[PDB]
Order: sequence, then structure tokens, then C-alpha cells
Amino acid sequence: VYITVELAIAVLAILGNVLVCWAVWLNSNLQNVTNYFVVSLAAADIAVGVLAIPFAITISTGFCAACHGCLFIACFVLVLTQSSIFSLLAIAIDRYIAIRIPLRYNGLVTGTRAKGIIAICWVLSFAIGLTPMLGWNNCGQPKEGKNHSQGCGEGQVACLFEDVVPMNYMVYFNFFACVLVPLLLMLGVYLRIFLAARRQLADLEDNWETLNDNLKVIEKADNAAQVKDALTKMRAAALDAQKKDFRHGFDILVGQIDDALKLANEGKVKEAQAAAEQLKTTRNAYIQKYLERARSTLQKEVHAAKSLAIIVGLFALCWLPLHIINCFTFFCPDCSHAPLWLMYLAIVLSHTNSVVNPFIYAYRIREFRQTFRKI
Ligand SMILES: Nc1nc(NCCc2ccc(O)cc2)nc2nc(-c3ccco3)nn12
Repeated sequence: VYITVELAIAVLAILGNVLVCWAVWLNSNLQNVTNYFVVSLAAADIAVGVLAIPFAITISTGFCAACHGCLFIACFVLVLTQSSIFSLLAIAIDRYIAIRIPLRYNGLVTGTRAKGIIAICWVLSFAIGLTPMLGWNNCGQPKEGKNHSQGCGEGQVACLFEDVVPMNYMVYFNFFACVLVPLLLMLGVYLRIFLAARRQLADLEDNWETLNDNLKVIEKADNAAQVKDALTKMRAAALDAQKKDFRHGFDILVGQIDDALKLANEGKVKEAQAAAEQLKTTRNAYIQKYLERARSTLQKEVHAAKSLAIIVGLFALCWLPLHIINCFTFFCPDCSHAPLWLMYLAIVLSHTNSVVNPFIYAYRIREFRQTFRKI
């Protein structure tokens, strides 16, 4: 039962995520910093699928060996999880930068810096993974009955997770800080990302609404005064929207508005409306082209952000229950120990996470869809 599902999930991990690594290599279209991060995460998934499943299946029954080796068997999954969480945080930061500040996105994001951050986060993940090895372990604590049952020699120690790895260390430091604080920061980042996109779309629509309504009032107006009032709002909206296509269009538009305002200050309303009709051409052409490009660009950014948010949510909801039951067991010693059959089920769910990643990229991103069908 348990042995069957672990092997079944393991096989889907390699072949499922090797395509994601394969796709980034045989498709120049899908190659950027976000893909570099997600392929680092995919390499972490490859590593967990290849190694942790045999490690879990051999530690589930028992494999007596040196205490350091057994501790490594248990910390390898944790380091491959910390790598994934760091990669997800980097992805979230990349998306926030790209959407909030598109002008400086290319300036502040570079491939060399992305590779450097990937290396830094991987070695940092190794730091947490190897932290229990050095000094913080439970090797010194005797288990007489156990070591007699498995026939443990002096050098070799039996493998039993909860009694070989520091439970208090795990529950206190491993969960709280380096899981949650990344998760809370990531949630705040995603909320900020969506708020920024909504605000930007609202601002563009408001500027278009002003540049249309004021013009309509211009033809539907009279006795100057209102004309000079409306062109002031036109200038304000045009400058705000501007802050070769966009620049030249807005320069021509503000020049025409200045001409109309200068010609209407003298009191010549007929040619004031003539100049408004003159505006009506540049408005249509350049402003409509700019708006149609901007809306599609923002929609694409929002779609990418939603995809990555879904990946994050799946990661969190797959790695949450195990830690929750672990901290429940730690903080209620008087409570009866959690059932073995349920604990194994939760571990299966956690490892399942690696399988889920390629399915999202094969179902939502059309760029990966074509190349997977190619294979
Ligand atoms: N609680 C736990 N158990 C095991 N394996 C030991 C299975 C077991 C659990 C309870 C029992 O009474 C006898 C055996 N691996 C485990 N890995 C983790 C883990 C990975 C990341 C965070 O926690 N927790 N965890």
C-alpha cells in the first residue's frame, strides 16, 4: 500500500518534471528569468523525486547505519523543500517587480543576478538542511529497547525519525520562521501585485474616460468658459497618461490642445471646436493603439501572476498539514500520539506536490502546452 504509492508518485516526478527542464532547452520562446527560477524549482523536484522517495521507503521500515547518515536521510527532504520555498519567493519578487515597475523591470532584473540569487538560495537551503548534522541532533539520547530490537552495534544506530531528529528544533525553528515568514511575505507580495494591476487598469480607464467625456462636452458646450475649463482637464489627463508611439502621440495631442486653448482664450469658439475636431483624429489613432496594447500587456501580466499564485497555493496547501500535525504532536505531549496510518497518508500528500507542478504549466501556459505535445 504505502510502498506502492511512493514508487508510483516517484516515477511521475522524474518524467513529469524532466519535460519542464527539457522545454526550456528546446524552445527559445520560453527562456527568461522567471523560467530560470521555475527550472531551478523543477530541478529541486527532480532531486526530490529521484532521492527522497527511496530514502523515505528505506527509513519507513528500518535501515540501521551511522547516526550522521540516518540524520542526512531525514534532512534531505527538508533541504529540498527549503530550496523550493526560496525559488517560489524569488518568483513572487520577480512578478511583483515586473508588474509594479515595468519601466525599470529590465534594469533591475538580469540573468547574471538571477543565477547568483539561485546559487545563493540553493547554498542557503543546504545550510538549513545540514544544520542538524553539526551539533543539533538526538544521537546521544539512548534507546535501549530499540537498539536491542534492531541489534544496533556501538557504531551503528537504528533509524527512527521522531527520535533521531530534534523534534523541538523542527517544530520551533524549521516550521515557523523559514516557512511562515516566507509565506506571509509572499502573500503580502501577491496582494500588492493584484492591487497594483487593478489600480493601473482603473487609472488607464479613468484617463480615457476624461479624454472622451471632456471632448464630447466640448462639442456640446458654448460661451467659451466651459471650453477653457474642459481643455485644462484634457491637458491634465494627457500629461498623466504620458507619465516612439506613446511619446509622439501625447506630444502631438498636448500641442494640439495648447493650440486650441490659445485660440479659444481670444474668444473664437467656432475654431475652438474646429481644433477639437482636429484632436479627434490623433486621439483615435494613437491613443486607441496605445490603449489596446496596454490592456493586453496588463492582462498577460495578470495571467502569469495568477498562474504563479496557483503554484504557490498548491505548494502551501500540500506542505501545511504535515507541519500542522507535527506541531500538534509537539505542543500536546499529553495528547495521544498521532496514528501511524494517518501520518503515512500526510507524508504521501506532501511528496505528491512534486507531481502537481508540470500539470499546471501544461494546462494554463500555452507556450509549454505546444512543446509537451511535441514530445
Ligand atoms: N512525523 C514524521 N514521521 C516520519 N517517519 C516516521 C513514521 C512514524 C510516525 C509515527 C510513529 O509512531 C512511527 C513512525 N517522517 C517525517 N517527516 C516529517 C517532516 C518532513 C518535513 C517536515 O516534517 N515528519 N515526519
